[PDB]
Amino acid sequence: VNQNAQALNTLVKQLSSNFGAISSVLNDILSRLDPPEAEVQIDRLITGR
Amino acid sequence: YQTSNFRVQPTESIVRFPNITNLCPFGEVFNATRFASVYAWNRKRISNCVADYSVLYNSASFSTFKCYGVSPTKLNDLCFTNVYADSFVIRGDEVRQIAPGQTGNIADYNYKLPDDFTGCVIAWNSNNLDSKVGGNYNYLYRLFRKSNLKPFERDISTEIYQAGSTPCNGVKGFNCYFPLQSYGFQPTYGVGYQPYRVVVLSFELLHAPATVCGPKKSTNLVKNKCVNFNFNGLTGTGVLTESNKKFLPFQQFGRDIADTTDAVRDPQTLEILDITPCSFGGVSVITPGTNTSNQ
Amino acid sequence: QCVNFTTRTQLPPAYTNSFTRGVYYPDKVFRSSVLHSTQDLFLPFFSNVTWFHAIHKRFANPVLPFNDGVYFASTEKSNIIRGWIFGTTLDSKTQSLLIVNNATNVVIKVCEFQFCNDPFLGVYYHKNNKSWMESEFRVYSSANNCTFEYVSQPFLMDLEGKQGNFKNLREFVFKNIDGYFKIYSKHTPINLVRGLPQGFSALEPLVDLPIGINITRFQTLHISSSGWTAGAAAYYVGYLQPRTFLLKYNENGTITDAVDCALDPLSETKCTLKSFTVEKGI
Repeated sequence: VNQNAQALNTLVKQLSSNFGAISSVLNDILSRLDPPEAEVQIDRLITGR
Repeated sequence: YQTSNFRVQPTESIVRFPNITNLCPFGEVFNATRFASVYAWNRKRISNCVADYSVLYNSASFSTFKCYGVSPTKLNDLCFTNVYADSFVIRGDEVRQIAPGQTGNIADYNYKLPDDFTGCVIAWNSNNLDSKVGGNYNYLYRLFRKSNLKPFERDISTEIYQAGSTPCNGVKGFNCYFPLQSYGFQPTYGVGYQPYRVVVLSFELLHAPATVCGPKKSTNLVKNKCVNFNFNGLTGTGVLTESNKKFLPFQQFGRDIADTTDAVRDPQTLEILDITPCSFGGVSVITPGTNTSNQ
Repeated sequence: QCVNFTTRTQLPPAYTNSFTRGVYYPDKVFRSSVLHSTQDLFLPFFSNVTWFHAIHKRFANPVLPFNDGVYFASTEKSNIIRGWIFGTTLDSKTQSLLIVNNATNVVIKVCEFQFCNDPFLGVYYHKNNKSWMESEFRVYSSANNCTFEYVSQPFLMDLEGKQGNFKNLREFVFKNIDGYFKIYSKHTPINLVRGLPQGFSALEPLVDLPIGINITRFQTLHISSSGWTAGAAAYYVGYLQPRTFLLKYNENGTITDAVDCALDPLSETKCTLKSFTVEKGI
C-alpha cells in the first residue's frame, strides 16, 4: 500500500512541477503569450507530463 | 469493454475579484478648476491605486478621446508599472499637434510624446469655465526656443529669445522677441479658438511590479453546481459547496495532500468553500455477442 | 546635535543562542494534518544571533547588512521601539524606507531623507492632559521626492505603568523577495524573568509590500549631550539563510513543530522520510 500510495502521490505531484515552462498552470500561459510563441512552451509541458 | 469516457461540462463561468473600494482620486486632474501652462504642465504621481476607466470612456461624458497602441476596452485587463497624468491647457488647432512622432509648435518646444508611447489622450470643452469676459491671460505658451525638448521634460524657466545676434538685455530690440505669449481666449470666437483641456495619460513599464491597474469586475456566486471558477489567484473547475473548514485571516486558498487546491476563500466577502472537481469516469458497454442480440 | 554621546562605546557583536526561532508561514496556503517541506530564506535553528541591549552607560547601535535577510526580536513591557531605519545610502541620495508606529497605526514612507547627526524623540509639556501622545518628530528634519506611501491596520498600545514579569514578545522577520517586502509578526503573552522562554511559535504575515527598492543596510531608531541618557531596552538581530524546514500542521493550520533539515544528521533523515518520527533501520 505504501508503494502504491507513493506512486499515486508522485503522479499527482508531477502536475505541480514546472517542467521548464513559465508556470505549470496552462490558463496563465494561454492568457499572456501569443499563440505562436505560446506553442513552444505548451509542447514542452505536454511532452514532459 | 470501455468505449469512452464521460465528463459533466460546466454550465457557466464565475469570476470574482476583491473589492476596489478606497479608490484614489485619479479624477482630480479631470475635475480640476485651473491647470498650468503648456510648458508648466504638472505630472500627477499615481502609485498603489486602482483607476476606473469605464466611467472615463464608456460613459461618453467627455468631448473626445484618442488611444495609441491599445483599445480602450482592453485597458481593464491590462496595465503597466506606473501611470501618469499630464494636465495642461491648449487651443483647438494645437490638439492635432499632440501625437507620438509628430512635430509642431508646442510639440517640439513644449511637450513631446515618445515614439513608444502606449497611453491615451483625453480632451473636453472648457469654454464654459476657462473663458471669461475680457480674455484670460493667466495661461502662457512658449512660441520660440533655440532647441527641442526631450520627451516628458518640464522647463518652467523664463528668458528672452534672440532670433539673430544682438546684445539684448532686459529690453525688446531688433530680432529680439518675447518667447512667452498669452492666449487670446474669448467666448465669442469659434470652436477653433475655444480652449480645450487636454490631459494625456502616460504609462510607464519597468522591472518593478504594477501597483496601478484598471477596475476589477466580479460576478454572482452559484453553489452546488459544476462551474469554471477564477477568484483572483487561480483558474479551476469544480463544484462549490460551503464546508466546515476554518481558515486563518491571511489565507486565500488551501490545498490537500496532493498539492491540488481543495478550498478557496472569496476575495470579496468572507466565506469558505471546499473545491471538489466535477465528476467523470469511463463508459462501460454491456452487450452480448453480435450473433446473440442487439440489447 | 553635532557631537556624539560621551558614554557612546561601540560594542562587539557577541553571540547567544536561539532554539525554535525563525519558523514562519511561507505562503497563505492552508494545509491540515500534513508535513510540508519548503525552500525559502530561513533562520537556522540552534544558531547564534547577536545579543544587544541599551540602558541608562551602555549604548550599542552597530551597522549590519540586511542583504541575506534579518530577524528582529524585541522583549519589552511598554513597546518602546516605534520603528527602524532602512535604506541603501541611508540618506536623501537614494530611496530609504521607514516603518514607524505612531501609537495609533503603522506608518510607512519611502522618500529622500536628509540625515540629522543626532535624532531622538520625546514628549514636552505634559502637565495638563497627558495622554502620552507623540508631540514633535525630531528624528528626521525633512522629507522630499516621496515615491511611495502606505498606512497599515490599527493596533493597540497602552503606555500605562505596569508591574511584574514581561508581558509581551515581539518577533519580526523582514525580507525582500523580487521586490516584495514581507513583514512577519507574532505577538503572544509569556512569563519571562530574563533570557528567552522555552516554547514554540510561528510568525504570521502582516502585509506584503510591492515597493521594489534595493536596501543594503539597516538601523534602529533611537527613542527615549552628556545629560541625555538612553532608556532600558533590548533587541536581537538574526540573519536569514536559504534553509529548509519540515513544517507540522495541526487540525487548525497552526504550526506545532518544525525540523531544520540540514541542522543535524538525524534531521536530514527526518526530511528524507518526511516524518517527525524515524523508524528503526538504516
